[PDB]
Amino acid sequence: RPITYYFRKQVIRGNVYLSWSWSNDTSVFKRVACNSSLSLSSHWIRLI
Amino acid sequence: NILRNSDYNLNSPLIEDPARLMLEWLKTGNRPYRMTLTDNCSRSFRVLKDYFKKVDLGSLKVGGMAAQSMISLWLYGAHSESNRSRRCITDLAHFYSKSSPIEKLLNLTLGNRGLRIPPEGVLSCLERVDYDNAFGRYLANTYSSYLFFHVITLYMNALDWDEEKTILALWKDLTSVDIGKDLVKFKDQIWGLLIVTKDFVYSQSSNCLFDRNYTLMLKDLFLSRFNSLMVLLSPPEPRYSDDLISQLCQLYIAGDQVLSMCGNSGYEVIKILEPYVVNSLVQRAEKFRPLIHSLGDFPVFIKDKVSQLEETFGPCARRFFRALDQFDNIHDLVFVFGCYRHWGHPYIDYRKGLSKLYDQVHLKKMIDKSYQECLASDLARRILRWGFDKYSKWYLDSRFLARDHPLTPYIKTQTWPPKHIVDLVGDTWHKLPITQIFEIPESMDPSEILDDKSHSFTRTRLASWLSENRGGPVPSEKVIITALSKPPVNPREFLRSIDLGGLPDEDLIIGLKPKERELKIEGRFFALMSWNLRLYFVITEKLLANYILPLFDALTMTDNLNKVFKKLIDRVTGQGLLDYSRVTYAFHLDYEKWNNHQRLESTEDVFSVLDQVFGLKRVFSRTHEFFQKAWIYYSDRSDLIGLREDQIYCLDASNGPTCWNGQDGGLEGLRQKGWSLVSLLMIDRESQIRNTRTKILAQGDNQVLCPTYMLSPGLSQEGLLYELERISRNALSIYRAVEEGASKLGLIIKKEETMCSYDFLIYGKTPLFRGNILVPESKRWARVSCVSNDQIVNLANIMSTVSTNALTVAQHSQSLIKPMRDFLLMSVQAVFHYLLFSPILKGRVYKILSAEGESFLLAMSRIIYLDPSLGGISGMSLGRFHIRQFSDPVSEGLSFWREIWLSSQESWIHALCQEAGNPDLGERTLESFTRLLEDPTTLNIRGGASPTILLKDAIRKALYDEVDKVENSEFREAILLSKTHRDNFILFLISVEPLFPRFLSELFSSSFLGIPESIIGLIQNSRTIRRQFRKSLSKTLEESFYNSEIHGISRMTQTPQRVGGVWPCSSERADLLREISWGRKVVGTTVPHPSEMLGLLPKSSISCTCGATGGGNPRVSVSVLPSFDQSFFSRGPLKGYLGSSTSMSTQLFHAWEKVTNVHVVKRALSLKESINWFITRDSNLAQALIRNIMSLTGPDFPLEEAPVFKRTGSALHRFKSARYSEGGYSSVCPNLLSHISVSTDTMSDLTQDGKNYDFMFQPLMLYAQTWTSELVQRDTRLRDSTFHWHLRCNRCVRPIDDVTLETSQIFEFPDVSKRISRMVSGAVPHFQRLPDIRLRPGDFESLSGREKSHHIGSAQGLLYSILVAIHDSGYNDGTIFPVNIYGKVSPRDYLRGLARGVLIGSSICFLTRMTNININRPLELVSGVISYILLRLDNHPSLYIMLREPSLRGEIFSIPQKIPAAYPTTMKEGNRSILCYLQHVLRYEREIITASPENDWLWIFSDFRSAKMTYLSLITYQSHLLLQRVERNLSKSMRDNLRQLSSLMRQVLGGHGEDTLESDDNIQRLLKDSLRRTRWVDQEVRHAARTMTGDYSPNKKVSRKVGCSEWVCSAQQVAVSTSANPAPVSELDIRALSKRFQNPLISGLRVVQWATGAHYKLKPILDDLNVFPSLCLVVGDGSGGISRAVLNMFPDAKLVFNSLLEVNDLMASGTHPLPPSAIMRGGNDIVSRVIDLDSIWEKPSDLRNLATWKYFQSVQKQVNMSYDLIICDAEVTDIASINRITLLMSDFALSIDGPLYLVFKTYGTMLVNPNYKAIQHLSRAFPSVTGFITQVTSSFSSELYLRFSKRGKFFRDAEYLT
Ligand SMILES: [Zn+2]
Ligand SMILES: [Zn+2]
Repeated sequence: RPITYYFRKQVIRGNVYLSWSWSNDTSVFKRVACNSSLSLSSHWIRLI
Repeated sequence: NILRNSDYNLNSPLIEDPARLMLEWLKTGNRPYRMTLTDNCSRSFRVLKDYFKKVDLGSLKVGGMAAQSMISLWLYGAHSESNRSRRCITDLAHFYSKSSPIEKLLNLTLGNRGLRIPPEGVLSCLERVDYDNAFGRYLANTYSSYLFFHVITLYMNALDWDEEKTILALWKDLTSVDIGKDLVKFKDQIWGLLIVTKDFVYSQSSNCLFDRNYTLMLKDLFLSRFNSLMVLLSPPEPRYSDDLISQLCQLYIAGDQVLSMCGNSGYEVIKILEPYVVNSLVQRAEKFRPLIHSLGDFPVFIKDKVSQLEETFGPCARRFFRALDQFDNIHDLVFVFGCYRHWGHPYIDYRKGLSKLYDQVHLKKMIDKSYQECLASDLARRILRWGFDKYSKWYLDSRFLARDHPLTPYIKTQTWPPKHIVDLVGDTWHKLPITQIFEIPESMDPSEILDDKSHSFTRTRLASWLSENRGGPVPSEKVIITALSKPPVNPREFLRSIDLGGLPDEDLIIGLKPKERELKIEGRFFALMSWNLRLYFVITEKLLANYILPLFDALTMTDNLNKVFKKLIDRVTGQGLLDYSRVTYAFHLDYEKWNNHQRLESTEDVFSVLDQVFGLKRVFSRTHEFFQKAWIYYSDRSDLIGLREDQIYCLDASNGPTCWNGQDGGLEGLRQKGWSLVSLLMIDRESQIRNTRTKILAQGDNQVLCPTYMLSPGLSQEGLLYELERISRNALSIYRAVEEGASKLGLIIKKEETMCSYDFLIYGKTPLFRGNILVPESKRWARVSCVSNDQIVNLANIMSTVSTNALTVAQHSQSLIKPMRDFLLMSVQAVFHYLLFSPILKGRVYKILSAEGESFLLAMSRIIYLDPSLGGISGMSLGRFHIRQFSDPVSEGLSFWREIWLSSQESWIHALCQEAGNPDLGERTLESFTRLLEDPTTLNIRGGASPTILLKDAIRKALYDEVDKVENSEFREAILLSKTHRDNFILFLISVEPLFPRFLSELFSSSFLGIPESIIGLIQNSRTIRRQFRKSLSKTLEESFYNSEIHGISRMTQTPQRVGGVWPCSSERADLLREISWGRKVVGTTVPHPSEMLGLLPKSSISCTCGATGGGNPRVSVSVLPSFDQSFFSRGPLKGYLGSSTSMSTQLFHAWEKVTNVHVVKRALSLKESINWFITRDSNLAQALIRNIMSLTGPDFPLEEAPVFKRTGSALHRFKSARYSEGGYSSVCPNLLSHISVSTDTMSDLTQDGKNYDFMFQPLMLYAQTWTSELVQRDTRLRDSTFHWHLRCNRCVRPIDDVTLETSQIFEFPDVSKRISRMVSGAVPHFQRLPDIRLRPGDFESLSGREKSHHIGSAQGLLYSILVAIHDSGYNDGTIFPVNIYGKVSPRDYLRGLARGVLIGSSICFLTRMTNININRPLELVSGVISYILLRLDNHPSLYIMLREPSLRGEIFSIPQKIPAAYPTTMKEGNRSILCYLQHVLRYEREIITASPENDWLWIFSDFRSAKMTYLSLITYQSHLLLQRVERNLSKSMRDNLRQLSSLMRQVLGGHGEDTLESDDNIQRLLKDSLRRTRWVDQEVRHAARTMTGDYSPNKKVSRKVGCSEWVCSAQQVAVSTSANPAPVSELDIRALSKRFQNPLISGLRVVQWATGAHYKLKPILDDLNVFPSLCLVVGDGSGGISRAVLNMFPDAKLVFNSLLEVNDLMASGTHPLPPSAIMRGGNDIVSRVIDLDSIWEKPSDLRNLATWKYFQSVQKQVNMSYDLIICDAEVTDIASINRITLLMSDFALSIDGPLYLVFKTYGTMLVNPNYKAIQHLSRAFPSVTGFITQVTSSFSSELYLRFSKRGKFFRDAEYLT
């Protein structure tokens, strides 16, 4: 599937923090319709 | 009572006032005070009254309206016929047919080169259709009108009645005369009856009157049209249509209609023509990559203006733009581009233009200053970074600075700060008091300043001339005269006076003059300033161009054409690539009055920074203050000045002002460079903050931005469109930012006129379409016979402009055949005109025209082909088309003539060649030896040399006998010194025996005598001569030219010089010809031409029969790529190779000024640099050079103790990179050169025995490039066949046999320091003499290989790291890591030595990068510095060459190394491997180095043994010992010693510090640590290959005692695949199968990688195979891999690699690529059982072509074997390529008879798309099929390895898949 970093945030008593997920819809997202770096995934697999 | 003419072509501006005033005089009255009183105008007025007592006067038209009638008349008669044009073109074609055999030479050289000849015939182009038709009536009328106006202009520019009688004698039935008056009439059926009244012309039918300039305009345009259409006719190839000629006739007639019904006002329409063509070109570009978004509003702008000019001006503009849009091709549109001057030039309205200029300049603004502050802060940051880099020393003064500033510690420690610090001070660098950096010279050479620039007047003489005269235009004074009257320049004192105020109020005048041929009714205005002001501007701009511009790269002002092309190619990579990996936009910015709108408040702080760095203040600033405080006037009208004794008070200032007393602005042609600097800085700021990888190009007005963007190789449609959206977004953002900045500086940018594209670019009327430099031919063929200003119409000059125009066309183009044919045609045309009439000869020739049969043939051949050196003085040989800046034209000519001699059977050509062999030598006395000083590589000839020498000598005579009448004392004494010592010094120079002439020339020009000769060659203007000297010089020069042309025609009609047999080995002839000319043996000049020492016919690597038998035959290899496209849409992947080009022949891509010399003292120092090359130290010539430089200085000069090195192992025609060196000009456009690589490593065989051949390779490369490109484009089948040229002459090749010069004669010089100050006193800055230590000797050739390769490595590393630590340009040159040293060296010791050298280089970089906190962490600093050096070394290309020697590969891959996956092993992976080995050497094995006490001495070599590198090397070694001799943190004493070393390298490395400050402290600081631990050698590294380095060290090691390494495999799976005809289809199978997924788990479990990890998959199939095949054919794979596994399994197996090359531009310059690394990892036995590894690239790799498969069959036949296995592993997602692959593989297997097994890798998804055509297209020889799958395959992938098998002779015509 395409890549969709769904961004959101949270507030704890006082301050805030960020949060990201691959499977959510809170509608502020960064998406890309191409991986183009799977060779790097294979590289990391070979390493591990 | 005599004046010259000096006016033939239209160079002057154009104007209507003279005609108007003459009309007002003709009506009634006396002359109205503004008429340029002369005798000619008086007699003209007399005759004009005597014929204008008629009645037409009163309804007469004038200029600005006169043309109106004329153009109408012309189009009328142009479509009518006559009885005159027939005769003219009949005679012209008769001349051509009489000159037809000439072309035979051309055809013969092309047939010797191996190319076809166009059979139509260039030179008989006027006999196919040129008669009785519309196009031939328009051509003949055009030519006839040109002839008419030529005769008119000759009568006008004649002098005496005798010339006019001569003219009328020639033309009788055309002209008529009325004596008793000067009343000459010229009739014609078109133009009626003109009355050329000496200096005026009148037309009766077209009832008007006008002056000479209009006649020149019309003559020029008719000539342009004629010669353009002529060369357009009969071309070799269908580059153009024939509707180009028809459309161009239509276009010209449309322009005629426009002019005839819209007046001069219609000249805005061509101003719209040009951008219309540009828009059409762009809109024809985007069709190839139409998926990107084109920006801007250029086409909307064009459409709006066309509709405007259609509504106004009538429908004529509509017809014009319609006929313009009629064109469809691209080259036709460019041919329309070039003719924006083929219609005329407009009568300007100076008053209107000056009013607009006044308003545009006085328009005040409200601009910002903080932007300029940030901009100048950026500039100062850049200049200080550069200063620190080159000279490791800041340029501040903490005495004046604050303390709460991070730079007081970053200055107490001489470092550079990081990013966050510079961000903390990002806009405050002005608050730093930057001190002087670039010392200015106390004098300068006159060649850089003096020029015929028409120096203005000053206020005193202006007021006096106004009080005296009653009116008229100003004649301005001249520059050389003012210079000879006043004292010379002392720029230090001048600028100090300006720093003290200075430039008093009197010398602030400027005058305007209207520019020429600019096509604007308002008209441009170029200015002429006063003496002091012009001096200011000139020295300032030269100062910047020398020491500032090199920092910036956009700044294309002081650059030649080759460097322009290099820059364009660098900034266009990403245009027309066929993919989406390189998108480059191009924004052409053209401001609105950039010069005028540039104003004071902008350029204050930038100019202030420049002024601080030169040690001045407010000086540059004062510029606009001068424009505020200065008078400005117009030259062509003086009566309007009414000066009030305080200011101007101009008159008539209601119809439009003319003068004024001040202006806030600037003018064109002034301070282009500083204004370009500020604009460029703005652009760079905006881009760099938005996009960092932008490149810029700027001459000041026509700016170009180029942002590049990279997008991934494999991308999908959605992601691709997303990327392109972001791309357009960023580009639009940058354009908006530029406009914001420009409005922040007052520079308004036109939004609807800035041009944008992505597959187009323009620079200075040079169009670049998809990386291809597209040529306009029309400008250059239009300039035929349009000689330059202040020149004479000689045969030589017109033939020279023809030749150089054609050669610049070739440099802008390809396919040299076309410019050669045009050269022929235009030359014949020009000489036909010149022989029709010769002005300086004052009559017709009658010796050449009357000839017939053969003699006229010999005459033309001698006129055109013979060179100026070989008897003739007019022509040029075709050998100058190969290269332009060749070192010796003699060899070129002789080679050409030899080839034409032995390649023929006719008679007269033999006579011509024999003439060229013995060119009638003359005397051998003085007054001829001087020629060798002005132009060496020439011959003492009976008949004189080029007239430059004659002018120099005549002006020398006039200046010697009139030295007393030059006021200045210095120039007087210099000429006095000249007279005597010139003869005596020439005697001494002849007293030098070996006669190396280049040295003598440079010595003559480097002594004091270069001063007078310099200015004497700077005299080239007739009026300059007439002003300075008297009629004697002018008359003598005219008589000399008369005699010279007489002797010239006599030479061109000499006796045939009866033949004497052909000659061998031309260059030898040239040498002995020089010998018998000047007596003694000559050296240097004799350089061979590649046309002789490379053979004529090249041959492909296939079918050459050389192979490896007969011997180590040398060759020049040419690897062509399969991407070759003869069309203009691809640009190739590559860059090209053109070479260098020195800018000393007026080829700067403009013509404003030149760069002739620099200085005599610097030339003398260059000689001192070249003392030991061919002269011994203790000799007379060394004594002479020292005496010379001590004469041009004081006896208290700190001489440099000239060096103690010896480059005995080197050439002799590589003297200096000043005037001729670095041979190569790349006469052909580099566009096709993007498809080509050219290697010379084969020629390494020449150094089998050494002998110091050392011949230049660049001409070889270039000749091969040119003619192989021509031979490819004439046969498009061999798109991948690597060629190789063999040598033909061995006697050309010259062992240097190094030689020396010496004499017994000594000559004493006179003092020139107490006799000439202000010229020589302070030209060059200090030198900071260093004391030598005698550099204890080496004793080198007593060791073995393993004992010294360590030393060689350490030396190379040390030198490289030094040249990197100080930012020299020689950090990326191949002279450091040569290639004749890896083949014989111990690899382990070599690499460990490299490590040692890199380490001590890190020591010096540590000494530099030393802040106050890094001291307490020095070990990490050392490591990081080593890493920095290794990074720069990764950026070094040519290191990867060492991977050719298998020993080095074994030693470098013995350690674990990341293996690459590309066949064309690039810089990246190779250098990564080398650096991984080096990083493994360090950090594991550092103890082995710096120990083993007989490895510690540091042996330095003598490749760069100058004083600079020397002390730096000793410093590096000392600092390395001091970083060593330490394990814990440092101590303060160590820090003190290190700071002292830093100060010492600061002192030696230029700057503005004290010289050394001691000698005893120096020796005490360097002794016991470096001096007795270096062993210097007097030898270069290369020649070491002779003695011991050449002795190979046999590696007597075997192995490391490891087991048998038993081999392994894994599981598999079989699948069935049957076939039949019908092939029905289901839907669910496609639905579940044709969905490509991707999920890498098992592609990562494939641990091993060689190319992609495929042998894992191809083990089991072959383990199942049961033949043990002898012969595999692997194809499509990248590297090794599958092949390597094949060689593992079957030992008795061999291989045919069909791996694709796909070369990239990251490779080396010439050398050939290297084999795939995977196989070289295998071993010696596995490699030898490969067929041929060092000869793969010579073979093709184009799977889609047939020649590859013919090569396979050829291998099968040459080897006693037959194919058994085939493997195909080409991964492709496309369709057509794999279809072609399968077609040819099927025809191959059908062309095999024996048993066969084939393996095909495929993807199941394509196995159901019916457009695949794989099984139904391949299954035409194989009945047996089985599919195979592996246990290691991508986790979700339809990968199938299908295995076919057959036994022989099966067809199975076609079968689809069931
Ligand atoms: Zn030869
Ligand atoms: Zn060959």
